[PDB]
Amino acid sequence: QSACTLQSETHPPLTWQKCSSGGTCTQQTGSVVIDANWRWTHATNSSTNCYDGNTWSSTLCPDNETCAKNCCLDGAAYASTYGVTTSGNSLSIGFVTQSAQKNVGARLYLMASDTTYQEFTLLGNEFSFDVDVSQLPCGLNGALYFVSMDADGGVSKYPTNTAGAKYGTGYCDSQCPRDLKFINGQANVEGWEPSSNNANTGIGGHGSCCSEMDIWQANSISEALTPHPCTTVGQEICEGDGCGGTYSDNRYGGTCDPDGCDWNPYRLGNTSFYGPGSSFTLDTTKKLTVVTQFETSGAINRYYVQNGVTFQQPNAELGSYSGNELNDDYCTAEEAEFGGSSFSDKGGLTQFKKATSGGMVLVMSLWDDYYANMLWLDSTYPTNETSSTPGAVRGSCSTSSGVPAQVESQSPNAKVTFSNIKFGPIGSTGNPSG
Amino acid sequence: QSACTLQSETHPPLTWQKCSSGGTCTQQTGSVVIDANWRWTHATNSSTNCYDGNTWSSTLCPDNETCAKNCCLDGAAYASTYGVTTSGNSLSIGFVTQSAQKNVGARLYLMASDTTYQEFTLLGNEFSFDVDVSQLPCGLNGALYFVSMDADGGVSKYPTNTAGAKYGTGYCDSQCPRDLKFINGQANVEGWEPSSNNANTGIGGHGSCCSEMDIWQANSISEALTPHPCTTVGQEICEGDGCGGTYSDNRYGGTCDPDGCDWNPYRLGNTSFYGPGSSFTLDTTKKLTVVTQFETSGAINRYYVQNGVTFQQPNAELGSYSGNELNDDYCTAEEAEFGGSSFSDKGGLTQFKKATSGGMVLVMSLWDDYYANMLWLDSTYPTNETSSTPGAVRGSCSTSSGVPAQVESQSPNAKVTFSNIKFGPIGSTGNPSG
Ligand SMILES: *[C@@H]1O[C@H](CO)[C@@H](O)[C@H](O)[C@H]1NC(C)=O
Ligand SMILES: *[C@@H]1O[C@H](CO)[C@@H](O)[C@H](O)[C@H]1NC(C)=O
Ligand SMILES: O[C@@H]1[C@@H](O)[C@H](O)OC[C@H]1O
Ligand SMILES: O[C@@H]1[C@@H](O)[C@H](O)OC[C@H]1O
Ligand SMILES: [Co+2]
Ligand SMILES: [Co+2]
Ligand SMILES: [Co+2]
Repeated sequence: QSACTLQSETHPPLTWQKCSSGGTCTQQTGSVVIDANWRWTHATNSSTNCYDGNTWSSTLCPDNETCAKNCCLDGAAYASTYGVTTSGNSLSIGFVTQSAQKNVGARLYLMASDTTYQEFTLLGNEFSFDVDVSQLPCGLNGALYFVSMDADGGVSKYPTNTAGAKYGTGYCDSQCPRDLKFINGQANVEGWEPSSNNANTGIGGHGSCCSEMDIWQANSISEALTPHPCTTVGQEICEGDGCGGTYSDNRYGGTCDPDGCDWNPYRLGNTSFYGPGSSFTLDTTKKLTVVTQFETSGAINRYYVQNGVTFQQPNAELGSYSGNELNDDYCTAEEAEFGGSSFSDKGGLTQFKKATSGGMVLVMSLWDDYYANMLWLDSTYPTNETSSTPGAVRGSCSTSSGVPAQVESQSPNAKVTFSNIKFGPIGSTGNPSG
Repeated sequence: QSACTLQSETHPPLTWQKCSSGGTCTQQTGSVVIDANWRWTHATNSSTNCYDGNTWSSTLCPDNETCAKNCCLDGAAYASTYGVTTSGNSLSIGFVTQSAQKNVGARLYLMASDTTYQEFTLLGNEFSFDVDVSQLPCGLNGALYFVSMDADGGVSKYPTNTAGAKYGTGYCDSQCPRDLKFINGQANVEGWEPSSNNANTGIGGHGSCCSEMDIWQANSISEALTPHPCTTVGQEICEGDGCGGTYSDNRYGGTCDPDGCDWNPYRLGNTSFYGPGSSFTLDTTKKLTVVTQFETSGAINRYYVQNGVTFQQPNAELGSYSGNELNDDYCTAEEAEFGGSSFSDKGGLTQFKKATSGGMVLVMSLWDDYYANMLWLDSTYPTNETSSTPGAVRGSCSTSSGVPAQVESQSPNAKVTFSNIKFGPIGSTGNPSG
């Protein structure tokens, strides 16, 4: 797609700290940009929609190439349309925003300049952020994660994409998502099937795969840390059900691991660590600090800070594994005890290390879940299982929770605030901000 | 040996913090006791010495068993004879102390009660302490480390030892030391050869081997972190040159690894990290905090704190290894690049994990080095090598430094202060002391 300017595009600014091994941190100035799927897509020379509701214009978009030639992405009113605001080092995302139309949620990327994404090399480094999840009930997810996206959003590879990172193009993740309206500078109208339960979405014949580091999938009830390897490290198109992932009838036939090696302290048995109020170790009614360290071995370490008290990731015992580091031994034990082979089939932490050794883009989002009602994060899943099934219970939410239309109606003012991002060598981010 | 009471034995008290994963720490009260080698050894029913200078009484001690039956260890005047003092959570050790005679240095163990050593299970936990090394010049070592000693000092195994932990019996380390006057409730007079260069020491026909975790071998110029595995984990006697270690003509024929997998930031190339004054990252003229974490994988992590600024162990690149965690990959790369096979011959970190999985005793000491002038820590070693030999340079001290008689004459008022010991689960020790 190209870019149009019926609405101007002004990326909300956002600062973050880059810290050094020598003990100081210095302020960086970036901004955030909304993913292209949230945007108005219209004809290049009029206001006629190329996509409307969950269907494409059959005349403007008869096939993927013609559609991309005829159509452009336009600018975003971040606060009034999308409920996205920033202040200094803080970003807030509202759940349901009413303007002329209803918008639900957002997916945002951190920029280096107004036309390029910021890339982070995670290996050997740590990433720290503060988060307020107090206003996230069952069925919502304020996610902060990384994906192996191109810094330009795909422009150099696909010259029929001229909109680029400035307009939030180029997304990929470990689900090989097929709901994207543009992939590789072509539309995804070919094979499009509108969603049965979502007025604004569908599934196309192509998907967009890459490595994904889920630092934070969370609400006020549950949280998880999850690497997802792929056999191709960076962004790559996939074909139909060959994609695998959430958007295909077969979850596992593709190049990415859609399940991941997840670490959820509740799921692993410590039901007292994280939740609302003073009966939990970390009180989710109040702001907390989350630090994630990528040691060169390929293992992942984690600690938290709240009211100046520090907590390592809680210890877990699973089969022959014991400890609080997310390493090969954990992931292998998890597959043995909870089931599955997707993580190891795709190469485990050794393959994942190829992603963190290269550049990945920071993503911050708020969403509800039209495919599985977020039950995989905060409830019992599958819902026929009981607590006697190892790993079935991931949180305290009812198995009836998180129906999107319900939570949209009941909790429209839900929101997440991410703040005080700090990045640098392991051991550096707790030192004074510049 | 038995115990005599011509001089009373009052262990200087010392407190330390035991911290919990839930974020609090509580004060523990222990004490310190001096190793039996520093003590007066005399006949049970008179003041006649069983050992004097560096030789044994041929009448009281004609063989190892008769010697132990005839002889006892007596009490220690900690401050006036040995230059050992405590205050609250702080311990100070002076280098040369003049009373009726000259004493040099001390080796002390932390006690649980007045008759038992405190045992720590390091695996899954971290150990934090503050140290002032400002008064330690080239050739001295204020060492803090752990060894796999019996809590009773060997009494239950060797009933001819009735003095026990109260009198500092039962020492062992990864050198299989043969300079000990009592091992396994017997004397070590059989095979005794007085030291050519030390008026107070010698080498006997037996040694005492066990696993050794050198958390801190250091002075104001250099510091090293070094695990040493043994094929028998806990305390075990050895026979003559079969002992291996520093005290045998053959270093390597025995059950312990006397070299270890050492991590010295200077040796690995960062000559700016640790030293006296403001030109180093950590200024050794001032107190610093040292934290050592034993992750369940068997790898060791390390960070430092000074004036509220936190520094991870510096990154090092050695062969194909890169990072700041002391793991199998580091130790293997170290052997490939610097030379040697002792660490891996004895089983590496997998064998060492058997020690940290069990109980180890805390040792705090100050010494000079009659065998190698501490050159292995703070100088170029062997002294014929240059900086073109990988790993030869370990510190900035002259290869002429650390002659014991010289440093004893020139720096008698040298000293080390260890303080604010805190121990608990990984991530717990930076929280408030109780
Ligand atoms: C030495 O290590 C410190 C701490 O990691 C680092 O800040 C400094 O840049 C290093 N210097 C060199 C020359 O490696
Ligand atoms: C949960 O984890 C916290 C932090 O490690 C720990 O303090 C608490 O005791 C744990 N509770 C249970 C039941 O495991
Ligand atoms: O959405 C994914 C879910 O379907 C899977 O089961 O667990 C990982 C999540 O990212
Ligand atoms: O004293 C030992 C030294 O001889 C060796 O070379 O390195 C390890 C030290 O403990
Ligand atoms: Co195709
Ligand atoms: Co590790
Ligand atoms: Co013998």
